[PDB]
Amino acid sequence: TLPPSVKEIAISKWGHFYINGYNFFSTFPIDCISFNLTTSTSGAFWTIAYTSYTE
Amino acid sequence: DYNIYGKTGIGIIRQTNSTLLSGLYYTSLSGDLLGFKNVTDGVVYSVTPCDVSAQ
Ligand SMILES: *[C@@H]1O[C@H](CO)[C@@H](O[C@@H]2O[C@H](CO)[C@@H](O)[C@H](O)[C@H]2NC(C)=O)[C@H](O)[C@H]1NC(C)=O
Ligand SMILES: *[C@@H]1O[C@H](CO)[C@@H](O[C@@H]2O[C@H](CO)[C@@H](O)[C@H](O)[C@H]2NC(C)=O)[C@H](O)[C@H]1NC(C)=O
Ligand SMILES: CCCCCC/C=C\CCCCCCCC(=O)O
Ligand SMILES: *[C@@H]1O[C@H](CO)[C@@H](O)[C@H](O)[C@H]1NC(C)=O
Repeated sequence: TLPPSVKEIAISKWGHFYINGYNFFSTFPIDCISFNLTTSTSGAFWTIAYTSYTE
Repeated sequence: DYNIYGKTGIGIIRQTNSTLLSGLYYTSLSGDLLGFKNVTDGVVYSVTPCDVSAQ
């Protein structure tokens, strides 16, 4: 079930899903990701970040 | 005797009011399980030893 306190969903190109920082499931390596989302209770702005690993 | 998310031990498990926004379970510096989160409602439970050192 969806817990009431999800605040970030991170998807890696190798198929790993992180919810709130913890890897809960891994699929096969992903080539492309289609999404279509909308929300109204996310204050004023919510962000989608494309990120690369760094130390 | 608990087996929680693969970590096993002997202890007393209690429900806390604390709100930790990240992670599934927490360990000490020695690697002992200290707390874990219920994935349905987000409640955090603490784990304590059944017996302690005395003088
Ligand atoms: C997600 O919701 C939380 C609240 O549940 C938002 O954080 C609050 O933002 C308001 C508006 O700036 C502040 O007054 C509160 O103090 C914040 N609560 C905190 C920090 O606990 C948060 O902005 C929302 N996130 C998104 C992306 O919309
Ligand atoms: C995690 O939390 C859920 C939600 O509170 C717990 O499921 C509840 O269990 C009680 C006792 O059987 C039922 O009365 C409730 O109706 C359940 N709520 C649900 C299903 O939403 C669940 O037991 C908790 N998990 C653990 C391991 O304690
Ligand atoms: C892609 C839509 C959302 C994915 C749904 C996944 C299903 C269950 C969520 C399990 C992770 C729960 C983490 C607890 C988060 C928290 O309460 O802080
Ligand atoms: C924790 O929750 C219980 C039950 O609501 C309450 O009686 C207790 O005072 C709370 N403890 C703290 C430190 O808030």
